[PDB]
Amino acid sequence: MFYPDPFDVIIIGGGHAGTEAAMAAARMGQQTLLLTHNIDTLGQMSCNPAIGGIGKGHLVKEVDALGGLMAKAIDQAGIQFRILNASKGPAVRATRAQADRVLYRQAVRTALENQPNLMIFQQAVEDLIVENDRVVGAVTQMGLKFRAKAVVLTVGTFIPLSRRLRELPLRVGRLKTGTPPRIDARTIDFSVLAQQHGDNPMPVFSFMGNASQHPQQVPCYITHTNDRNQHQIFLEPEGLTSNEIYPNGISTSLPFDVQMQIVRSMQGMENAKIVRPGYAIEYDFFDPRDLKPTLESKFIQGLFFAGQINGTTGYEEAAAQGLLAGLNAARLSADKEGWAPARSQAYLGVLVDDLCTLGTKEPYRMFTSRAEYRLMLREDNADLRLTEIGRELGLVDDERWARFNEKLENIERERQRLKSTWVTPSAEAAAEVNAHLTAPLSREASGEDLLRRPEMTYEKLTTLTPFAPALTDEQAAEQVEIQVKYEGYIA
Amino acid sequence: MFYPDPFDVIIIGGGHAGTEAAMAAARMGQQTLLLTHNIDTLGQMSCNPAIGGIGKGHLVKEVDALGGLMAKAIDQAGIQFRILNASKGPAVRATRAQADRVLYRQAVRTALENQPNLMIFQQAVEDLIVENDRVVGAVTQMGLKFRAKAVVLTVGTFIPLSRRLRELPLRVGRLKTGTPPRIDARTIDFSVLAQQHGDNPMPVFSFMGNASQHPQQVPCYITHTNDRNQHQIFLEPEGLTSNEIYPNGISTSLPFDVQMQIVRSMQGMENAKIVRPGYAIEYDFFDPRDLKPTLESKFIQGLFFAGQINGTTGYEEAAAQGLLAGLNAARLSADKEGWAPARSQAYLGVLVDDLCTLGTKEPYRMFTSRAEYRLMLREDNADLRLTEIGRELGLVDDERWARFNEKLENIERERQRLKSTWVTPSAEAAAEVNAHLTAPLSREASGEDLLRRPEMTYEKLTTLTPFAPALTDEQAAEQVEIQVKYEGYIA
Repeated sequence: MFYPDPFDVIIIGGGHAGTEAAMAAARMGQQTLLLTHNIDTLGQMSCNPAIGGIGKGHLVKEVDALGGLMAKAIDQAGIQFRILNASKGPAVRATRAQADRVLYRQAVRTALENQPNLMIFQQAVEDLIVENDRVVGAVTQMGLKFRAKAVVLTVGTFIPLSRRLRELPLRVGRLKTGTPPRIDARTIDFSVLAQQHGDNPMPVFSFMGNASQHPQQVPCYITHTNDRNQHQIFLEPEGLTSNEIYPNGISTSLPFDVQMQIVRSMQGMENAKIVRPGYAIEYDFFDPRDLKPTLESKFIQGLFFAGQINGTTGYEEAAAQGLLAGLNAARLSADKEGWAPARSQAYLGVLVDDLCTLGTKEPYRMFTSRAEYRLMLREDNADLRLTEIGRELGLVDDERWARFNEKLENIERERQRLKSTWVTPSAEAAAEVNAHLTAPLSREASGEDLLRRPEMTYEKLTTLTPFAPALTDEQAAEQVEIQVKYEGYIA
Repeated sequence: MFYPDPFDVIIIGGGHAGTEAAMAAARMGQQTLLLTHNIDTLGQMSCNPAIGGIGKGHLVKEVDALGGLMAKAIDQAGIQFRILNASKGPAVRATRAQADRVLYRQAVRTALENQPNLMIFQQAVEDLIVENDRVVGAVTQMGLKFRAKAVVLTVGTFIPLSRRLRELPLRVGRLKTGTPPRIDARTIDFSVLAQQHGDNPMPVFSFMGNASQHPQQVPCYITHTNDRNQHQIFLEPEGLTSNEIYPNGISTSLPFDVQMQIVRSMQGMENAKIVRPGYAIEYDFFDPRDLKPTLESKFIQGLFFAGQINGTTGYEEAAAQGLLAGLNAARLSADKEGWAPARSQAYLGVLVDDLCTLGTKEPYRMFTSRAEYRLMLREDNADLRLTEIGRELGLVDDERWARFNEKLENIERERQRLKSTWVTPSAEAAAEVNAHLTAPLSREASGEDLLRRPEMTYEKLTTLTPFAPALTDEQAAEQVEIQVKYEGYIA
């Protein structure tokens, strides 16, 4: 039994990568069907309830800059927000946030349910359907068939689907992956534990969006065995209306036997009780070397792979692949050719190149070879290098495309204004200038020229009388400040 | 592998009956373990997103009056609240409400997670563990064993568990049960459809709780094929943050083939798309005639059955059994004897007697044989006949037990006050009295005596000058009014 309407794009699984690949093809214009196991569990986080951190944050920001969901999603869902290495410089900072599981689930389901051009249907799968080497739709478990011009596969594979794939010279793999126990926050003594709060002012994951979006903030809690430099295990709350604690740090692979000791032998957690047991699922995947730069199979035409089937664990890594697969699966149906960001452009750049060639994600320490690329690929400038390319190809609406150009203006203007507004050995303004400047002034310099001074911050500089009102576009301000201050390096 | 702490009461499944049987044993005092498949899906409503209606409402109110969750739960979750037959008299009224699926889920999970003496653990089951005929705990799928003094089984059975039960002369059964499709509210035209709102002032399911608890109200929508007395199919919203529509009325058992026609051939729903397909699951159960009045198996001692395993479909029917099984499983561990309400006391009364003897739920038209019992077992007086018996045995806390006696006072007092406050052929107050009284007054009568008049309402009566301020306990007022007015019948 076929199905009434034909689809351009089918997405199978829709987990983390799927969801993103869906929202992708949809806002592209194209008419997309998301098929899934279960729609009550979209945006479920099975591992760590968190978005961000080293390298992860980079990949997120990038997705948002191409208009995906995750950033917005976490902005709605994050009960704790942190910039890693606020201490150090722009190239080295990384945003990470704690997630209220349920609120994230809420947020992810909604945006999808209300996505123009995407239709969503709650069924398993049996196999897919190929015009001998060029795929044309898929067949659900219940026997219902949907036709399409392009497909995207994610979670689900591991039987008729399975055997079909092995009928090809696809290198199969193996993955050990599992999660810690989970603890009844009611049976934990928190008073005896230290606590971790969030940076303040709150960071904000989307280039769009802001702090008013975030729900109520909450702290994590530090604990360890029984500061002599011990091994600290972070206790994260699963959400605002949960009593479950994800104990970050304690071992994934473990019998329940020990599982209850390793947790009870911890400060405050003497008589803790353990609500979900920990475990490990090994699942096999396929080797990504059999995938075009655009994540289209080198074997079957029209098929794109993203997420678990590529051996990556990690929401952010899935999310990124999703988007990419999505937008190309989209471009295939429009009978145009797919896109693949080059290593110099983004993390998603390397992530896919890596996977295509290497067949795997190389560690983050290695994503940027020199020092310029570490600065030029920082997280807080994805929009400026990515957004437009996305706009140029459908991803990125008007709301965002207007916000982009707004701030693209404010940077252009301010820079130019600061290049032009000079203050001389006493323009008799030099009195209050030297109050916050290290070495005495004179050489007769423009705002730009003494912004480049290590003592000077755009925010402070501008409180000074000759340098006009500051910009009230704080995103742009930061980009202006670091543009003069650290593209002094690229000079 | 055994488990550290011993339990008094284990609950298996915890679905609708389970959940109630859990909250039950917990607040009883006893130390309870809820085991389940999945804790992300507690209080999931698989069928109609609704609580209440004919007979159902009766069973709910009763549960709440014994201190269970459902009433409170729906009070937090109901987007539409209605009293069926507001038109007619007290004995015939029934409350029904529409549920925001997710908010109900939220509400049910929370109360449990924060229930003293109940501990909850997310694991399947393999079998249970019996001291040859007297059960002493159960064994989870992962091999972990928990010991207990009493157990309660619900959803889950249908393999080692299954074979064990058939090793007994247990009459097995069969059940055809399924649900309609489910429709993308975005692809439905509502403008062309009429709409159904809720009674106003809003009813309120708990004897505790009130209208401020209820979330935002929303309407259902009426539609039919293509008012010549047609067969009307109600379109219910699944929730406030969902796009899914449960089409009440359209056939459960059906191929997807027809499924898309029967729905599209409807007003406003021409090009409707169908988000979850409909289906039917047949599952076998056991015959309830092998169960004591207290839902303890006549075979294996300590085991109690409630819900699906008894062949009942219906949340409210499960909920009621749960409570009952719960409180007795509780009483077994305290080495006291279990309780079973008699037919004259409550619906739960008949429901269990029926199931024990008949082996099934007889239709509601038959729950009350005469006419007095229909009035004496109305829904809006469960507390007065049930609550105390529950208090007397652990169910029912102080908060509720104080509210009970508060209103038990206000009825006692007011009645007595109205019996005592007489107004005579002109106490020169008789002027404005006859303004709203049908036949001219005089005979010299007490408030009670002219409340018994069909034209007179407690609310109106009391606006009259000799009859003091009304009672500001509206629950009590209603009970006072109907006590004089309809226990004129029982006289």
